[PDB]
Formats: sequence, C-alpha cells, structure tokens
Amino acid sequence: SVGSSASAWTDVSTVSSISTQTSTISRRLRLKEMATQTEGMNFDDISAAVLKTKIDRSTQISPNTLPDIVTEASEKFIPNRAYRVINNDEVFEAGTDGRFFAYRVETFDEIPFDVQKFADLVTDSPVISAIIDFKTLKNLNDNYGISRQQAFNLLRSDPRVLREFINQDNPIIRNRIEQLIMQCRL
Amino acid sequence: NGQIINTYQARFGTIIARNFDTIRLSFQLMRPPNMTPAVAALFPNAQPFEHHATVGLTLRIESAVCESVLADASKTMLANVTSVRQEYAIPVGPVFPPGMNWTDLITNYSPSREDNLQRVFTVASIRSMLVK
Amino acid sequence: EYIENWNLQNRRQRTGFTFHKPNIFPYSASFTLNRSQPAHDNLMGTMWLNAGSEIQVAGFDYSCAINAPANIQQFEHIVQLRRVLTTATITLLPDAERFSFPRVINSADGATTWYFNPVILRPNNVEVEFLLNGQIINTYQARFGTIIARNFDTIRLSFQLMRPPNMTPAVAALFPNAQPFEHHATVGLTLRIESAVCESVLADASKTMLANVTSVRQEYAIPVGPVFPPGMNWTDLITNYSPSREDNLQRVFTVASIRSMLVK
Amino acid sequence: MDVLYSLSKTLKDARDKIVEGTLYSNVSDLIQQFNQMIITMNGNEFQTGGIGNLPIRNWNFDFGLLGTTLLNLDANYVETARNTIDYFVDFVDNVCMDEMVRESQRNGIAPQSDSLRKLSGIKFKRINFDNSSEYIENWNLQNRRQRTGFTFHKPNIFPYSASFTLNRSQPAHDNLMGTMWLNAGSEIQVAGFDYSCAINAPANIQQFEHIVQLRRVLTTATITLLPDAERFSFPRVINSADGATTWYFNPVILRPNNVEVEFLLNGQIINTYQARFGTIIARNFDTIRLSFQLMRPPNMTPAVAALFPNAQPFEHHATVGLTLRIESAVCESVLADASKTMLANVTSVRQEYAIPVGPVFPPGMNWTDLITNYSPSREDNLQRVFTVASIRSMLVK
Amino acid sequence: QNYGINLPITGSMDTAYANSTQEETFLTSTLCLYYPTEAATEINDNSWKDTLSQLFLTKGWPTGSVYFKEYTDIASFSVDPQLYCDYNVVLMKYDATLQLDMSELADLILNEWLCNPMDITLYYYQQTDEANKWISMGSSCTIKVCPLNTQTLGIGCLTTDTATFEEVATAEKLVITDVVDGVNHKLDVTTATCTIRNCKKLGPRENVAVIQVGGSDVLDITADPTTAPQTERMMRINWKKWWQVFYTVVDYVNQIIQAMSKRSR
Amino acid sequence: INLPITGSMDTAYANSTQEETFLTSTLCLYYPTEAATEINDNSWKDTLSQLFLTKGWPTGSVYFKEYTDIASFSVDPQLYCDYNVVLMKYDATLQLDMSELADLILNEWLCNPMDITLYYYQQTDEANKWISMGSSCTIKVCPLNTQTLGIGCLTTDTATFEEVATAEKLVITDVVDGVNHKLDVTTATCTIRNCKKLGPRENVAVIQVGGSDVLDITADPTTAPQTERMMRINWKKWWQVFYTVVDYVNQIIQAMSKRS
Ligand SMILES: *[C@@H]1O[C@H](CO)[C@@H](O)[C@H](O)[C@H]1NC(C)=O
Ligand SMILES: *[C@@H]1O[C@H](CO)[C@@H](O)[C@H](O)[C@H]1NC(C)=O
Ligand SMILES: [Ca+2]
Ligand SMILES: [Ca+2]
Ligand SMILES: [Ca+2]
Ligand SMILES: [Ca+2]
Ligand SMILES: [Ca+2]
Ligand SMILES: [Ca+2]
Repeated sequence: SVGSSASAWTDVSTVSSISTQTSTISRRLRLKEMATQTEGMNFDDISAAVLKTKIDRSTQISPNTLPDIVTEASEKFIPNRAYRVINNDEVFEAGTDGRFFAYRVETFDEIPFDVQKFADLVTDSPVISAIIDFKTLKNLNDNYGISRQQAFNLLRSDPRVLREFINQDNPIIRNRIEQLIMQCRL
Repeated sequence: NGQIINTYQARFGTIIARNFDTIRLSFQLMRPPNMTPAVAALFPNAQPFEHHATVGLTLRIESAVCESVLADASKTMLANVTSVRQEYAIPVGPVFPPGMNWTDLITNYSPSREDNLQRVFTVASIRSMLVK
Repeated sequence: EYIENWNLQNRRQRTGFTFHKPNIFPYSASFTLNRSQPAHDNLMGTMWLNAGSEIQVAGFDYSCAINAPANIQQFEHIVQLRRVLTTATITLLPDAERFSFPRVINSADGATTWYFNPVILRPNNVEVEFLLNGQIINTYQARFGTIIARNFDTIRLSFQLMRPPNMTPAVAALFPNAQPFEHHATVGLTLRIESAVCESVLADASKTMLANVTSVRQEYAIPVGPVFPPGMNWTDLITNYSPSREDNLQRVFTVASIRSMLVK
Repeated sequence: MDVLYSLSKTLKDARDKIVEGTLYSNVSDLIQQFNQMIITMNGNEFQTGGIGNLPIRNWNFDFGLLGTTLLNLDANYVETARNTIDYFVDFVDNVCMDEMVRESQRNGIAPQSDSLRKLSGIKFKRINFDNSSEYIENWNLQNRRQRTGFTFHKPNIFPYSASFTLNRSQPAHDNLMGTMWLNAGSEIQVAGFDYSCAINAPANIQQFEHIVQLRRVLTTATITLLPDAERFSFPRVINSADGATTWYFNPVILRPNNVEVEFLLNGQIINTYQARFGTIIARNFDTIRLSFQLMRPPNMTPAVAALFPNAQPFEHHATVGLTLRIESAVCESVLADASKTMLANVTSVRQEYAIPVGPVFPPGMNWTDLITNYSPSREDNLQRVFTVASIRSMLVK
Repeated sequence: QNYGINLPITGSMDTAYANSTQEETFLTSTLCLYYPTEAATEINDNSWKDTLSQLFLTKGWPTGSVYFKEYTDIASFSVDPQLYCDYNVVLMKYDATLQLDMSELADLILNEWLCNPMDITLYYYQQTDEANKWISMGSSCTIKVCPLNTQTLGIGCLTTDTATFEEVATAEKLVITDVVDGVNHKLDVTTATCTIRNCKKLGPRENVAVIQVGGSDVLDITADPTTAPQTERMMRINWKKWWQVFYTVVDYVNQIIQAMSKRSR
Repeated sequence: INLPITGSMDTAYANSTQEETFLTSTLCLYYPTEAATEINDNSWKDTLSQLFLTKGWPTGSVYFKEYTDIASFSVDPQLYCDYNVVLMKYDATLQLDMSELADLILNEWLCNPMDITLYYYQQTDEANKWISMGSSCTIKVCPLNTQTLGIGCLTTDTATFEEVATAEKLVITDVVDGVNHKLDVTTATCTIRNCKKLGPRENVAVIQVGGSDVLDITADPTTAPQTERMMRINWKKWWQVFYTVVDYVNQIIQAMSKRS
C-alpha cells in the first residue's frame, strides 16, 4: 500500500506515480457505492435511472436482451468517474483517469495532494461522488458565486441544491450533467 | 505552476485570464452520425481517406499585464535597441544572442537576460522621449 | 550571509549563497531505451541516477557496437537545472558504480522485467558541456578529476562506446557477432558538484536550516499550505521551484538560521 | 595585499553594520576607519586592466567623510555611505580580477597588477583594520616566517591517476597478478588482483603494496580506511600497457589479511596501523604505504572451490581492495578543497576574460597537472591568487 | 499507434511490479506441439490429445487453445516448415546421423530470417556480412558452387563444366549454406525439386522452443565455429517412454512459456 | 613477463593490428585425408589460398598439412607456424586419444627425458605427467614404498605390474604424486618423457568436426572446462567446413595470439 495501512483497498497492482496510484485506488471505489459507504447522489443511482428511462422509452428492448443489458449498462456507464473525501475542511478528490485535486471547503483553492493521507481517509471515512467535480465547482464559485451552505451541499452532492441549480438553469451544472448522460450512452 | 486558475467550456469570443503561466486547450473530433450523400462520399469506412477531418482553434492574447518586460505591437523600444546595435555594429555579447532575435531571446528568458533587457528598454524609452 | 542576501534582494544587487554538496538535483532513477524488444535481449540505452549533488549515468549497448557505423555508439545525457549555479567545483570520473553490476529492472509499463549484466569500458570522445541559456560556456574533452564551471543552467554529457578493435581471447569470447549477448558493454560517468554558488537558496550537506524547518513543522503538526508540499520533501519542492516557493523558502531559511544562532 | 583585505573587510562591515536606525556607538570605529580610508585614497588615480578582455578602467577618488554628529543613523546617511561603498566595492573587485590573472616566476609573492604595487606603498598603510581571515593570517605569517597552516575539508591533494601495474603478464592476459588504483581528489581506491588466488605462491599468500608520495606534507589528518574498493570489483575490459590490445577482468572480492598502513615523513615511519579499519589519524605524513595480502582460503566450500582451480583458465580472479578517504587535514601550504570556492573563482575569471597561458600555470589551470608538479613558484602564485580570491569573495559572491 | 518507427522509450525504477500475466496469456493465446509419429505409435491410443487438453485445462490453457500437429520425420518437417501459432513447442528426436540436419532445422526455426529469392541462371551472387546465408528447401537438393575472381573467371572450377564445381550438399532436404563473404559465386542447383533463397539472419524468434528428447545438446545455431552457444529455448530431456515426456512438458509448460515470449514482428 | 609493467586507463585504443598481422604472420591448417578423399580435387589448396587472399592473408602465408589419422598425428606432432588450426574428427573409440592430443597441443609442456633402466621417477605437483609417444607403447608401473619395495608388485617380476597403457601411440600418464614408481616400457618403439604443464599454447585452435564437446583437457575431474580455442561443428560435407573456416578465420585468429 501507499502507506499507514493496507486493509484491502490500498493495493497498487497497476505519467506521474501519484496519478497512477490514485487511479488504481479510485477504480476500487466503484464498489463503495454498492456497500452503503456513500453519502450523496451515488453515481450508480444515475446510471440505473438512465437505464430505466431508456428501457422504458425504447421499442427494441426484448425480455431476452434486457438480460446482459442490465450488466453492460452497469459495467460501461461512466467508465471514467471521480470520487472525493472530506477531512477537517480539507477535500481530497481523485479519479480513475489519473487526476487528483486537493482543496479547501469554503474558499475553493487548490493545495498539494497528500497521498498517505487521502488513502487512510478514503479507506474508512465516507466517500462522495464527483458529479460537481472541482473544475466545474471552481468555474461555478467564480462565475455564479455560491454560498457556504450551497457549497457544502454541492460537496456532499445533495439533490436539493443540485435540482435548485438545474431549475435555475446553471449551464456549468447542466453541461456536466449532459456530459454524464453522453457518457452513460452505453 | 500546474495549479488551475481559469477554465472555459464551450465559450467563444472574448474571454479573460486573471493569472496564468500555462495554457491547456482540449477539443474533440466527433464523427457526424447523420450524414448526407456528399459528406458520406468523403468519410467512408475504408483506408484511402482522400479528405482528412480537422478541428481547429485560434487564440490571440490581445492585452496582458506582466511583472516582467516584453515586446508589443505598439511600443518601439526593442526596435530602437536592435536598430542601435545593428547600426553601430556591436559585437555579440555574453548574454543576448546575435541580432537579438526575439525568438531565441524569449525561449530562454533567464533573470540576467530579463534584467539587462529591462535596462536597455528603459534607456530606449528615455531616448525615444527625445528623438523618435 | 542569509540576512545580507535578504538586504541585497530588498535593495536589488547580485546576491550569492555558497554551498557544499548542494541538493539541486531531485531524485531521479530512470532508464531510456533507444532500441527495445519484447524479450529485452538486444538493447541500447542510457540509465541515470541524479540525486542531491551527484549524477551517475551509464550508456549500455548489448551488442558492443558491432552493427553500428565505425564500431561506435553515441550516448548523450542532458540535465537542466532549476536554478543557475556559478563557480562550481566538480569531480568528474569514469566507470559509474551503481550501474556496473548485475541488475533486474522492470519495463516502462512495469509489466515484465529484464536483466542487465554489465561489462564496464571507458568513454571515448567524451565531451562535457556546461551551458547557459542554450549557449555553451564551459567545455571539457577527456579531462577527468577536478574541473570548474563558472556559469551554467544546463549540463550535456556526451560520450561514446567504442568496440575495442584488438581483443584478447577472454574478451573476444564475450562480444560475439550473434544475438545471445550474455555480457553487455557499458560506459559510465560520475559527476559530483562539491562546491557551488547560487543566486537563490537551496539545501546542502553542511547546514541545518531545512532540517530545523521540517522538524518544527512535523513536531507542531502544521497542515499543508498553498505553497509547500506535504512534509516539505526536497524532490517535490525543487522540481517546482516557482518564485512564490523560492520566496517562502528564503524567508523560512533565513528565520531558521536566526533561530539556530541561539537554539541549535 | 593586507590593505586590500582591509578595504574588503571594512566595506563588508559597512554594508552590514551601517543600516537605517542603528546606533553610532556600534559603528564609531568603522566610521573613523572609513573616513581614514577616504583621507588616504583621495588624491590618487588608479588604473585597472590591460590583459585579455579586462576593460581598462580608471579610478578617481574624491569623496566626503561621514559625519560624527548623529546618535542614530538615518537614510540621508545610509544612502551616502552606500553610494560611497559601491564604487570601492567594484574597484576592489576589478583589482582582484586584474590580480588573479597575472603570474611570474621572478618574485611571485611580489604584487602584480601595478595598482596593487601602488596600494602596497607606505602611505596606504593607514588603511589596515584587521587581518583576521585564515588566508591573510597565513600570508602575514609567511612574510614574518612562522609555522603556518590551513584547515582543509576533503582536500584535493591527489592528482587524478587511474592506472594499473602488472607484476606477471602474458600476451594473452590469462594468468595475471598486479595492482590497480584510482587516486583522485581526497580518495585512494586500490585493488590487488591475482588470477590464480595464490595457488602456486609461497604459503598461499600474494603480497601487494601501494606507495603514494604527496607533494606537500599534511598534519592532523582524519582518514577513513575501509576494505573492498567498489570501483575495481565489477567486470572490466581494460587496455594494455601500450594501447595495443585489451584484456578482461572478472573480479571476486576477498578480504585483505595482514593489512598494514604506514604514514611516513621523509622515509621515517610516523604512524602504523595493523588491521584497524574505520576512522584513523595521521599526525604528520608525506608518504603513505598500504600493504596487504591475498590469502587463499584453505578451507573452502564447493561453490567457491569451483572458482579457483589449479590450472590456467581462471574465469574468476581473486581481488583484495582498500578505500582510503581523507576527510579533513591541516597543511602548511595552500591546496584546493570541496568546501571553498577560491580555485573556481580564479579559473572562472580566467575562462571569462580569456587570459593566455602564462609561463607557470598549466593550460586552463587543471588541478591535476598543477599539483603533479607543485613547484614553489606555482605555490607562491597560487597562494597569492587564492588570497585575493578570498578577498573578492568577501564582497561579491 | 505509430508503425515502422523506432522511438526512445522512458520509464523509472520506483515503479512497482504488476501482477502475473499468466492465467490470462494462456486464455488469450494458443499453443502448438510438434511431436514425431513414433510418439503416437508407442502410445497406441487415439484419445491422448483430448487427454492432454483436459490436463492443460488444469494448468490454465483452455480446450480450444492447444493443438498437436504431427510430423513424420525431422527432414520432412524441415521441408518448408510453417510454424504459425502464438507459442510453438517442438519435440526433436536425437540421431547422430541427423546432427547437422537437426541443427539446420533449429537455426531455421529458432531464428527469424529475411528472405529474398534467387535466379541462378541469370546472376552471380555474393554474401555481404556473416548473416546473409543461402537456405534451400525441397525434396532433394544437390548444390554446387564455383567462386569467381576479379574478372569473373573461375577459381579451381570451370564456369562451363558443371562437374568441376565444389559440391557442398548431396541430396538433402534442407541446406543452410554459408560461403566465403566477399566473392561472387555461381551455383548449380536441382531447381526442379529444390528452391533456394538468399536470407539474412535477423534477431532470434522467441515464439518457438526446441526440446531434444534424447542425447546430449549438440545444436550449433551460430554458423561460426567460435561461439557455439546455447539459449534458453533449447531444452533437453532423457527418455525411455513418451507419456512421461508429455506429462513433463505439461507439468513444466509454465517454465517453457516463461522461457519464451511472443514475437516482435 | 615477470617485470613491473605500468600503464593507464585514459589512453586511447589504437587502430586494428589486423590486416597487418595477417601480412606479417602465417597460418597452417591440419586436415584429415578423408577431406581430400571426399573432395577428389587437386587445386583445392590454391583455391583456398585465392579465397584467403580476400580475407587479407597473402599468398605465401597459408599452408596445408595433411595427416592420415589422429594417431599418426599424435606421433610426435610438429606444429611450427605463427597460427595453427587443426580439424579433428570425432570418434568415441578415439575419445581418450584425441583428448590426450588436445591436452598435448593446446598446452605448453617442459619435457625432460627419462631413463627407466637406471632411475626411478616420481611426480611432485599436479602438473607433472609422463607423456609417451611412438608406434605402440606398452607401459606398466609398480609403485614403491619407503624402503624401495613394491606395493602389490615385485621389483623383479614384471608380470605383477599394473598395465596403464596397451598399444597406444600417444599416452599421457598421471600417477599418485609423492611415490616412486618403477616402469617397464617398449623403449625400442616408444619414448617417454617427464613433462611439466605450463600455461596454455595460444597458437593452436582445435575444431571438433563432429559430435558434442567431450574433451577433458584437465586431468583433475573437477574443472571439465571448454576454452576459447576449442570449437565444435556439425558436418555432412568438407567443402562447407573449409568455407566456414575461411569465412570465420578472423574470429579464430582473435581467439589465438601470436606465439612469437
Ligand atoms: C495478483 O497476483 C496474485 C498471484 O497470482 C493473484 O492471486 C491476485 O488475484 C492478483 N491480483 C488481482 C487483482 O487479480
Ligand atoms: C586510425 O584510423 C583512422 C580512421 O581510418 C585514421 O584517421 C587514423 O589516422 C588511423 N591511425 C593509425 C595510427 O593508423
Ligand atoms: Ca541438411
Ligand atoms: Ca557468410
Ligand atoms: Ca573443382
Ligand atoms: Ca592415446
Ligand atoms: Ca599427478
Ligand atoms: Ca600387481
């Protein structure tokens, strides 16, 4: 493991080395979703919802082919995704595509990423989905500048504030969400 | 310094950048799913490929503000300096390249070069305030 | 020295910090193969360890330059310093040590491994060029030992592996005309910057400033800030030596020297 | 020269002590010395340069003294002192640069760079403030002859020699016995190799001796003596004596038995160490004699007995190594080091201003060929240029 | 995805070792044994191939990945071999009277050759380096060579009288000919029955593995007499039956596939 | 050379002595009569010389010396050339004989004579051996004790001796080193010499035309070595062997070194 424990998660089986370790560790966090180890919108929920929407608005969907489509969807929806962990006003993000951003809660401002802490946190502490990932989060905090409560709830990926923005027609969230759909194409 | 400052997604026209040392442009080429006969004649599934698909981007820095000195399209300090040197046949020094080619002088903009360049630009402005 | 250079910077003037075995090279231990194969049986490449004040580089050819023109194989190692140095005293020797014994290394992607059984030869046509802004400043042809470099941000070590034209039986039985190649010819170079002078601040093997800083931070459990990396690791702090980091580093080194003047 | 060091030291102490807000009680002496320096300089016109690319500068001194009326120092005083100090600083720097580039066999100690011959006069004696540094102290001691000494950390007293010596050789290079050595800077790495592992030699022993003869005596040297020299312990393809052919060398390292180090001084033994590794001391020595033995292991295992057969093929060659580093030392003469920059300052000035090769120093001032023949003229010129280099460094780093 | 270009690669040493690509390369590859008819004869069975496949299935190799391709004799196999799999194993019987033949077979399959054709009746050919050999396959090759001098006259041979030539091969199924490099030769060959090709030896083939089932290791891959090497994919067994040999191959297949590596080309 | 040679490591490697040593040296092949027989040509020597003239060897430098059999060659071999190559047919029946031939030519021996009817001889070290040459050697030995009496033999009755050799043209005998032996030999037909084995002869190159490497040069059964100048080939014709030798002569001559 990277350090300070090897429970099972911190297994680097295999650009920078931090990126590689974070990708290898984040491709396991896909299983945290189906463990009740989440707090927010729980990305597989969106995947399942899109699946339901499509299999209900489609015509060619047969009872013989819905099997292995409920599997191909679950397996090939959002292949490149990102997760985050919060610990005492320090937020550590990570993604399977090899990106990693460390920042603060109130005033979004990047910070050096601390492996051997992000790992010991993502092991036990609840992990959250990156639907509102740091890039769009900072674009939003700059252009559409946001309150402390809304920022905390975007960190936690809360449906209330998410749908509030989506009804206020915030394009910095609408574009990310449409990206998620077009990544849930199949 | 690898830290992100500004991001712009699907915006065009006039944009702003409050502080930056690095630019990262990322675009895509997306095959048209629906294709008329003429375009389908250019994009087949076979290797000949007589028409190569492109995706472009222009980006011009119309204005900026820099802690260090540079050249512009408005100020003639570099021109005064280089003209003086070329006129009076100055040998090549230990710092600036031959002819003060701005490409080779900006590609390596070490602090000694920056200091000497600020110095010569300042005296060139002082001189152009009298004889342009 | 530190407060004098502080005052000089405030009243801009040519500063200087004198260093003994400065830690200007971040730890980099890596290879580069200009002729590769899946089985890794006929290779040509260069390996390097750049750490602290030392550079140990070694160009290896497995075929001893048999198929190459003139029975010669070129090797070049370019090093780019993050801060200029002056009046550097350098110790340059051949036959790098840490890359001169058997080894098992991984590939680039880390999947498989390859073997490396070296046989050390001498660099011929060696040329060490200390450059500054791409223009060459100091040049050394086949000079080994104590040399000087007066101003340089770049190093170019260009050597060659020359197949011995005249060979005894015991050595001719090692470099055959066929692929097996159970002995791999190498050409090495050690280069240690013993003394140096720098416009900016670095770490050394002589002073305790960085140690004092890091110890204070580790003791009082300082969170990570927007400038310094976690634990203030010199590798990640020299690899990106941006002006803000340089300023904060000068500041904390100055006050650490101040504190060491009283409580060492 | 003493006055040059005084100039440098008082300009340093003026850039340091004279700042805004300080207290005249702390700088009264420095200020009287500055004013005396001025009083003595004013009225003289100096010239610097005239060799290589050194620009021919003319210095004219007419300043005004520093008042003694204030109690605390203000910016209207600091600024005048700074404008008075920068000029003297670049003057001293150009003088040191004009002095590091001149040589002579005839009276090398005598000042060159005639501006310095002028500052050596008697009217400039009023400028002496304190000759405290080690180099200037040793200079004054040599003038008033006395037991001098410089303290060096990792001194560069060995010229680069990477060479072998074969006491048993054949055109095929298949049963050899000899000693190889790399003597460089402050280290000696020696390795005695026998291809036979002393199977035919008397009592299964083979003697090796390495003698080093330093060109300048040392004193109170701290040394680290380790076995198993690293750089003569891996496969090698070495050349022949004449550069005709090449031979192979596949070492297998054994330990030196009956190891014996002798530090001597003009053939008289001084220090002797028997089987002591690690940190050792040498109080005074001009010669080193390392002597070790390759001893065939009588009781052997199969895996090793299969390496040292009783016939000629000998695909594994027994070796016995020794590393010897001089960590610190004390020397009556001036050398180069790993901590100090004076040699680099000198060589950099010369490489910059394109000084032709003089009658004394080798081309490019290569320390190997400079210490290989350390003639007293070379030693005098080297002490002079290193002293003025230290002086220059006390002002402009 | 560049092709036909050789680019510098780069890596590091603080990178960790990845997982065992075995138990996946087996599933995503193919294996081909080449046994002699004496094996099947001694065995006297017709389900032994399916038996070995069911055994391999316990080692990881699936059913439709392993293949057994029979060859009646060393020389018949040598006549125009075509080894097209992802891992090839060859079980070679030892025979003193076939030593050079089964050395030439090894030098042909273990190594990778870049071959151009030859028109004897028109041109006079020469070798440039120590790798440009002449390999001739067919039913019965009878080769004769006359080296020529500066003025294209013969040297101890007559360009007209074919009988004056120096016969180097007498009724052989596979010949690998290395001659003096730097002179122009003129050949006589039974082209009706044998095809000869000027082939330059490239680096080795890592896809095939020879296994001498019987006597001592004699294979001299390198035509030059000084080296006489032995590689990792040149194995040896001692035999009195064949079931034991195939059991051994099966049990130590992973060692064999470790000794082998897929082809660069 | 037992003198204190000295050199360096910065010296540059000089140009190749090859293409000058070839002109200022000579080569001598030693082939079997079976080769000339299978060839059935008369100008093959001139052919090989005109071929070597490409690789650089001048005309009057290459020589060929026929020999009918390994034993008729082992009967007082006379190798006097600046480079020697010896092609050697493999025969299990001739294994010990050709290994003795190897241990005799490849190595350099200092050979004193031996008078058996007047003196009793012994070995001192592991390099002292007794080499016997002649038409047919019949050697018998009796080891003796402290008091000049035999161990399992009688100093008078030659029938009690131990028969180490039986009609061999060349023998190399090693006995227990430290005991006095009494010998009976056919001095009319075979002469025996007490030889000490010195460093190797770097002038000769053996080429085993046929089977696997069986030559055990060293009498101690622990080394079992294979030196650089001991080659192996697999053969079906002789023209191909000679062409291979020609094409790869420079490697052979790099593996041998210039006896003078
Ligand atoms: C790593 O290799 C071991 C040993 O073969 C295996 O048990 C383990 O499953 C591998 N890891 C993964 C993630 O498959
Ligand atoms: C060695 O060869 C080179 C290149 O052919 C040539 O320039 C040089 O003069 C030669 N030297 C000798 C001593 O033959
Ligand atoms: Ca054949
Ligand atoms: Ca050839
Ligand atoms: Ca003929
Ligand atoms: Ca015999
Ligand atoms: Ca004996
Ligand atoms: Ca008896």
